[PDB]
Amino acid sequence: SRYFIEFEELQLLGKGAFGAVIKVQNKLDGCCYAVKRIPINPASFRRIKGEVTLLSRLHHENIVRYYNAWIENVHYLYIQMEYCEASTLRDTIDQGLYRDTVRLWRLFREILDGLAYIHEKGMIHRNLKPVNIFLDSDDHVKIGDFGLATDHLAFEALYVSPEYNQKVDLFSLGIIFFEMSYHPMVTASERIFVLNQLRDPTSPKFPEDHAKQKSVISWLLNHDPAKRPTATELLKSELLPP
Ligand SMILES: Nc1ncc(C#Cc2c(F)ccc(NS(=O)(=O)c3cc(Cl)cc(CO)c3Cl)c2F)cn1
Repeated sequence: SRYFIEFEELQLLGKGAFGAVIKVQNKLDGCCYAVKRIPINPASFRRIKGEVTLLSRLHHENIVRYYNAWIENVHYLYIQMEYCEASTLRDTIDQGLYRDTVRLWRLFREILDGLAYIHEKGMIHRNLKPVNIFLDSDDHVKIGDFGLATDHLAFEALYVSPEYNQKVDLFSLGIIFFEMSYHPMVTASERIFVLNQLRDPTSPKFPEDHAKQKSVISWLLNHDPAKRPTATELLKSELLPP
């Protein structure tokens, strides 16, 4: 009702393991929003209501803007967010991010910004990857899609680390940063093999074809989490623009 009464749908934006995200217009503002709708078994889910509570409270220029969350009668939970016009980092990676080194670095920064904020509120994303990082109409990172059935209090295989510790997201960032700083990997066999190589237990292994990027991703991907830098610690490293 509230969904259908007050919104019109425009485009399936994505489909999750749980339920979908629909780009919609609001009747009254006329504003486009993204809306996760999840089918829900009231009493089980208590996790979810938890992560809703937990995620509502996040405010950052590098998080997707929250708007509202409600339920409609037995079934569904809706979550209304900012609709980022430039889609995902994935799209941006696949259309030649490695080319623009200036842009590459800036975005990487914004992500770190986000992770720091998340980390200092005592929180972890865990489901971090380029499909889960969006881009506003001003081409700024908006991190999102935390995972509502996933605990985010600091107490799909390629982005996960070999291990609750903030170090997990910074591993993922190395995988991500690599892809940002690399040519689009046309083949699936390519994507998969190349990244399996970044995840070499003793030491990462890279393509044959960008020198500052190496040292960073090496730091980030360190198999021992204690030799990976904090979002701020790495924001402090001299290995950085602007
Ligand atoms: N282009 C484009 N594509 C997809 C989206 C999106 C989207 C979306 C969505 F529709 C619901 C939820 C989350 N993310 S969440 O992690 O579940 C979360 C939950 C709460 Cl309650 C609060 C916050 C931060 O306050 C977060 Cl991040 C979305 F990312 C936006 N643009």
